[PDB]
Amino acid sequence: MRECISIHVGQAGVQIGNACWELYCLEHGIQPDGQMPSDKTIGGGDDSFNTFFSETGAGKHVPRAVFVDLEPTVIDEVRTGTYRQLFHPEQLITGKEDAANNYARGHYTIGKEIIDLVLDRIRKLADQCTGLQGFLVFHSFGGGTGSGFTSLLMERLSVDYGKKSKLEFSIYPAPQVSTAVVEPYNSILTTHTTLEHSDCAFMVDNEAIYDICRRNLDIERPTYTNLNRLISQIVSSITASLRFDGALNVDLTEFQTNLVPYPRIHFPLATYAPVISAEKAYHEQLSVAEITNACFEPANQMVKCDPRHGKYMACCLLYRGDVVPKDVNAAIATIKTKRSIQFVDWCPTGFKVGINYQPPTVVPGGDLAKVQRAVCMLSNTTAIAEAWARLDHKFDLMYAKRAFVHWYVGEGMEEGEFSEAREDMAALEKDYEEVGVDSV
Amino acid sequence: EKREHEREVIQKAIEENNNFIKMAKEKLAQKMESNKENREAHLAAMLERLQEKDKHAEEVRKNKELKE
Amino acid sequence: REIVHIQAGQCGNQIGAKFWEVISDEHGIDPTGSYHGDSDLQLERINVYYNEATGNKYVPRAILVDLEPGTMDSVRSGPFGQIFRPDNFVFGQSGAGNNWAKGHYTEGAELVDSVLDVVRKESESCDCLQGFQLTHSLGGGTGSGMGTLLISKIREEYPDRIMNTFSVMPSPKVSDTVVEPYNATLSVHQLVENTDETYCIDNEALYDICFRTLKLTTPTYGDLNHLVSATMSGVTTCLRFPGQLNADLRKLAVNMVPFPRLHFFMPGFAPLTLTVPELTQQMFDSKNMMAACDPRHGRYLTVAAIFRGRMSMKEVDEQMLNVQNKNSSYFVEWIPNNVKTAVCDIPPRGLKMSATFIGNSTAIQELFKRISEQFTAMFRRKAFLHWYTGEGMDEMEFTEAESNMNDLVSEYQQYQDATAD
Ligand SMILES: Nc1nc2c(ncn2[C@@H]2O[C@H](COP(=O)(O)OP(=O)(O)OP(=O)(O)O)[C@@H](O)[C@H]2O)c(=O)[nH]1
Ligand SMILES: Nc1nc2c(ncn2[C@@H]2O[C@H](COP(=O)(O)OP(=O)(O)O)[C@@H](O)[C@H]2O)c(=O)[nH]1
Ligand SMILES: [Ca+2]
Ligand SMILES: [Ca+2]
Ligand SMILES: [Cl-]
Ligand SMILES: [Mg+2]
Repeated sequence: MRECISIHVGQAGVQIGNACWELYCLEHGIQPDGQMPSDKTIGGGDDSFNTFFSETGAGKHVPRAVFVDLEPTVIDEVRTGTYRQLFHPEQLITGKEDAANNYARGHYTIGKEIIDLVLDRIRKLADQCTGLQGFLVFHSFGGGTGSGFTSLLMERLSVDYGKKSKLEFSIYPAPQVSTAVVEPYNSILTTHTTLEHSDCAFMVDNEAIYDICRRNLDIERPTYTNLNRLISQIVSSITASLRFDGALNVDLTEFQTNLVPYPRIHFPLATYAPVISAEKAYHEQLSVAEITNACFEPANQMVKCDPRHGKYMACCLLYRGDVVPKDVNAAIATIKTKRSIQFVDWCPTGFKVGINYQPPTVVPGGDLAKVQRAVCMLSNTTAIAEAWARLDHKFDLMYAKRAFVHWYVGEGMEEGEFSEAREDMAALEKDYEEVGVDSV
Repeated sequence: EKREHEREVIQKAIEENNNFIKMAKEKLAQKMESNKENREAHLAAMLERLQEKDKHAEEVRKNKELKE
Repeated sequence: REIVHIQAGQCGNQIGAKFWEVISDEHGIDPTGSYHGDSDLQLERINVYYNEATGNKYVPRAILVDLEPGTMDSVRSGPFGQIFRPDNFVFGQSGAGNNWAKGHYTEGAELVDSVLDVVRKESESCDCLQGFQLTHSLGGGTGSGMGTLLISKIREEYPDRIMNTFSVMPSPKVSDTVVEPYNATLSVHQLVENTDETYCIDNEALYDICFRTLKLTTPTYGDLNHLVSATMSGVTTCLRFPGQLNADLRKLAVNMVPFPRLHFFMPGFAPLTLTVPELTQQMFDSKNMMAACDPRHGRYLTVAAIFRGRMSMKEVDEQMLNVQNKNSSYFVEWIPNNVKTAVCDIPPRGLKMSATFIGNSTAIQELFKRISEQFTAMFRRKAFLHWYTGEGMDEMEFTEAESNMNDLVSEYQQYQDATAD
């Protein structure tokens, strides 16, 4: 009851899934072979962690997850890696030829050859659920599979499961680690096509993660591994309410009610604290007040933008670890009297707080220090439209000359899809302006 | 009258969900069909140009043959 | 995944043999096809260029084509000559007499079907063929004419695969054969329409590098092909080793070709025979380009840079940002983030660090202008035309090839002049 199915699409989605499921296993005491000694109900149960893991009669705890990629080299490392025993082979789906950083190949040319199989395996997972709550879809904006196949899958999922909830974790492109010039094209196309089919999307700016790793962890040149371990910490903070129980634990859907005022305005800004090296953490205990203050420093955001030059429509604090409401309320009181937190006039200015008591875990041999308490803030701020603005500007610069468009037309796309998607993005920027204007 | 309105509200929710599913299905079918057509058209034009090249090569060898 | 390699003509077969020697050394393959390397990184993507046969033997997925037997006999007697599949040698006897029309329409047309049989046999046993790479010269007859004919036929049978060429441009500095501007213009006419990406290996640039930079008074074809082999290993590193960026031909093309006709790349190499700033500065130096064009005479549409060796990735990133910020005028502002950088830990043979540059620059119009000037100087006096009209060709074909290449130059100029505001 209340199961969630995770779908990891493309290289970025699959590798972030790798990090997330390793972290989940560590948080729940699940061994790489799927065994969980503390689970005394064999082959089933309705424990909180069963929202994300099903159970076999042999005692294996299996992720409710599908991994999808159009080429096999990334999922092959899952098939041969540490947690290979965790998954059933049918959960790891690969093609032979990738989408070559081409939305059109991911959505149409190559994607159409594997979409039915992927939907079949997702149906096999859904049939094991007594009360499916929805899907979590991990993907990049920039990759051919991550964009086009994700858009195809989201459309097909809307068809196969109606209004059932679909959440995204979307990797926003950054030049420091980007691999394609056309990533702005792919980003705008997939955002346009997915906008109607996603109920809530958490954007992760690779540049923001990159800078957080460099600045707070003193990693000279962060790799995908560094970025993904940090991203998995944020994802775990977000899904902890679904995977653990508690008396101060507030459900993600209850946060979502506050976070989505209009169906199109469903892009929360996530901020996470603390991100600290073990050398700095040693003998430095960060308090609830310190980490809550850190939630309002832009340098800690998942997406580069300036909330101080925008307006809030929602503010959620998701604490995990040694945290009590008295300290939370004290810190929030301090922050209000000291920070640039301006709400729109049609929304209440309160902060919604949830606390999960189970402390954060870190992957052995990682860069993050083990801390006693952490917090992820989900805020609906008009500032997130800055990311759309940057992406749309790069799009406009290339499309004014029709640069690289022939690669898409050659796969069966028309220029009208480009112009229609760009107009949808312009309307989105307009929506974010309008929601921020005061009432009359 | 209240009961009638309740039935109406739930029927309207069902109708809107079903119409969402229907329009999504139809838009996806239209897009995949139009895309298949466009890509096949591009490949067909490409192969037609290559066949014109073959025809021109035939013509060239003919023109050399009647030069002897 | 799999690439099918074809080498056509004298130049094509010589530079192809050197390419296979170099990358067989890099992947730990000896002349008998046995692996004797020391790093699993050598074998991870070995299937891109090599078939695996019984006894764990590695056989190049290579097809050797010529209209005369000589160069291929010498290939078969070369150091790695026995590594090639014997049935993949397809040769005739007539020769092409440095005549594009003979290569393209008559002699080569007679030979092309037996080449296509081997191409088909190699492709059919591919798990997932990406496409083809062809080595040839544009100045001769077999490489130029029959290579472009082969490109058209292969494209007819594999229209959704990537077609990639390493095309050697003629220069009076290297060859004296007078009909080379005709052969090269006729070849460029075909390449513009039927290839997806073309590395312009300019013999002018190779000569100038060997003479001015390497202090070789009398450079030989060996000296030129040393540069060619180093450049080819550089530009295929991302295809041959595990990596994130430009790891296959289609992703490379998507990153490099903003407009279908503008797919002619200027390669560069450093060092020409130590620190990361020095490597970067030299790799952007005109004197390091394998096409005789000054990039500072045009603007970069797209660039790919490949660093090989053990070095600081932070320093590589810093230096690439440095060159871009300090030379921004030379990068088109309407293609954001048009420079992509890959790093491979495995350096080439004999070097601790190296850098390979692949630029799509509008300055390539200097190469095409040179060829067009030499073409027109002969065509306006109709010199040596009977060699071509005697094979059935029409003068209109020369006029059209000239027009098409002039159009290509004007298109590079249009996008060099294009502005964002
Ligand atoms: N944070 C993070 N970003 C990644 C990771 N892998 C790739 N990316 C980003 O995703 C974008 C590239 O998309 P990919 O996921 O690699 O492409 P794809 O989904 O495999 O689609 P194809 O074109 O078919 O290969 C770039 O912006 C990368 O920076 C990862 O492991 N972590
Ligand atoms: N860099 C390099 N250029 C060559 C080589 N051989 C020929 N070329 C050039 O290629 C042109 C002639 O082409 P060639 O391949 O010999 O004629 P074909 O055998 O009939 O195709 C001339 O411009 C030569 O200078 C070589 O081995 N290396
Ligand atoms: Ca149980
Ligand atoms: Ca010759
Ligand atoms: Cl960690
Ligand atoms: Mg991939």
